[PDB]
Amino acid sequence: RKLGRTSSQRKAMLRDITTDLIINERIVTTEARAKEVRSTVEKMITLGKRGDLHARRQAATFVRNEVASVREEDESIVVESALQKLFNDLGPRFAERQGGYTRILKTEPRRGDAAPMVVIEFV
Amino acid sequence: QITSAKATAKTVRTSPRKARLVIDLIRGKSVADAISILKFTPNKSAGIIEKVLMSAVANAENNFDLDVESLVVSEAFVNEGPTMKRFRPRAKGSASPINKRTSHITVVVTEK
Amino acid sequence: AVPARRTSKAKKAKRRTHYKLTIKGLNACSNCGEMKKSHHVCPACGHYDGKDVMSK
Amino acid sequence: KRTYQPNKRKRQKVHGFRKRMSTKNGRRVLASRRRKGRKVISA
RNA sequence: UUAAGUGAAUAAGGGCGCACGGUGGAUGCCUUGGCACUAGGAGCCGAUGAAGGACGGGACUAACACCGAUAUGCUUUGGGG
RNA sequence: UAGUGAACCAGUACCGUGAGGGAAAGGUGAAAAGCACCCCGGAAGGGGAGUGAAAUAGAUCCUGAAACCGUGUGCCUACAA
RNA sequence: GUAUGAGUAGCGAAAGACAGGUGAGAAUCCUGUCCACCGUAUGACUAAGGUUUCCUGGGGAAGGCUCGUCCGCCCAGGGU
Ligand SMILES: [Zn+2]
Repeated sequence: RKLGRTSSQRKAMLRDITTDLIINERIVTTEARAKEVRSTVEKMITLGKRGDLHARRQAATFVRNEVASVREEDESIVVESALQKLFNDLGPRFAERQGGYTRILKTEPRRGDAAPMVVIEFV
Repeated sequence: QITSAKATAKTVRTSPRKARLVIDLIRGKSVADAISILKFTPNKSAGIIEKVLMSAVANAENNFDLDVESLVVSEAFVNEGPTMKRFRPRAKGSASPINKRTSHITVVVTEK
Repeated sequence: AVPARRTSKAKKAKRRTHYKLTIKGLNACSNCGEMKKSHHVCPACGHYDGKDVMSK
Repeated sequence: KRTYQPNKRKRQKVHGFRKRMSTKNGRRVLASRRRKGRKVISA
C-alpha cells in the first residue's frame, strides 16, 4: 500500500482519477497517484474481458455512475456512459494482450510545489 | 579591445543566502554547462540568474565580443540590498518584526 | 532553552559545510545533444527512446 | 464584551459641542485646546 | 628481491594579511528656521454681530494660500513703466 | 540627536470614549541641459551610445567612517585540551 | 543601524480530482463535469455600527502568513 490521504478519501480519489483514462487516455499527475492508478485500472480492464453480469455488477462500483463521453452521431445522439466504454471499446482491444496495459513517463516537477510529474497512456 | 562584458540585477525580492546556493554551482563552468544546469533546478533563484546570463551574452554579442562557443563564467556575486521591514501581531498583545530582504546580483562572462 | 553565548563567525561556517545544492545526472539528447535528465522525457525535443510522445 | 461600543447619539450628547458650551468648565476645555492650536476642537 | 628504519605534498572546510564591492548614514562644509536682547510704534476687539471656524470661488482642483453668491475679486487716489 | 515639539502642508500622522499624550522627515549640477537612438528582458533592472569638467553627481541623487554581509589570493592547519 | 539563535519555530480547526481556456509564466485565475460539507442554519430580510468597500474597464511596486494574470489593494470613470 501507499498512504496518501485519510482513510475513506483514497476510495474517492482512486474512483475519480480512474474514470479519467477511461475517457481521455492521458493524465498528467504525480508519481504515487499514478502507481495506485496502475494497480486499480489494470484490475478494471480484466473485468472488461469477461462481459458477464458480474462484469457489470462489480465494475459498477469502482467507476462513476453516469459520466458522458459522446463522440458518435449519424441521425441519433448516442451517449457512452463511461462504463459502456469498457464493455464496447476498451475490452476488445486488449483481448489478445495479457497484463501490462499502461505506460508511465517522467517529465518535470511542478512550479509551486516541486512535485515531479507523470503521464499515463495505455498502449 | 576588451573581453568580459557584465550585467547586473538590482533589488530582486529574494534572500541573500538562498541565492548563494545556485551560484555555488556556476563558478568556473562554461556557458554551455551553465544554462543547462540552470534549467533543471526547482528554486526561485534558478529562474532569475538565467536572465542575467542571457543578458550578459547579449551584451557580449551586440556590443563587443564574438565567440559565443568559448565563453566562461568568471565572476559571480550576491550582495545585500535594502531590507523591507514589517511587523506581525504575535499573541498576548505584543509584536515581533519581520525582515524582508532583497539582493543585488552581478555576473561576469569572460572569453578565456 | 536559551542559548548561552553568541556563536562566532567560525561556527557560522563550520556548520554550513552540509548546506549545498547539487545536481544529479544529466545526459545528451537522442537527437539534439542538449543536456537533459536521465530517465526523463525530453522537454526541448519531446522524444523518448528516440520516439516523440508529446504530440497528437 | 470589550469596551468601545460606539453610538452616534452618545458621542454627541456627552462629548459634543453644546455640552461644552454649557458650563464654565467646557469653556476651560475649549480655550485650553485653542491655545494648542488644534483643529478638532471637540467631537 | 626481502628485511629494518626515516618520511614530504595534496584541504570537505577554517584562521591571519592584502585588494575590491554592497548594506548604513557618522563626520566635513552650507542655509530656508530658531534663541536671547536693543531703539521706537502700539497696548484692545465686540448687538453696526467679535475671536475662532464650517461651506464654497479658478479651463483643468487633491492640498496650501487669497477671497466671499459683486467669491483666485469691484471703485477711487498716489507710485511705477 | 543641536536650535521652538515643528527649517519639510506640525500641534499634523498616530495612540486613548474622554481630559489628554506626541514623533521621524533639509543638501544632484553653476543651468534639467533629468540619458534621443540601438540591444537583453513582460516589466523592473542593465549594456552601449549621448549631455555634462567630472556619472563611483542618474532623481534613495555632495563627502561616504564603524558594526554587518560577500569575492580573489601570499602563509599555516585533520594525534589535537 | 546591524547581528545571534537560524534558513529553526510557525503558515491561525474543514475533501478535492481531471479536461479545456487567456497568459511571459499556473496546485492557487476563468469555464465544464463529478464528488463532498451545513441546512433553527455557513440559507432570506432588517436595527445599530462601518462610511464608498457597490458597478464597469484596466494594473501588478507594496498589502494577501505560499503563488497570484486575482481581490474588500491601486488607477480612471459612474451609481443611492
Ligand atoms: Zn532531446
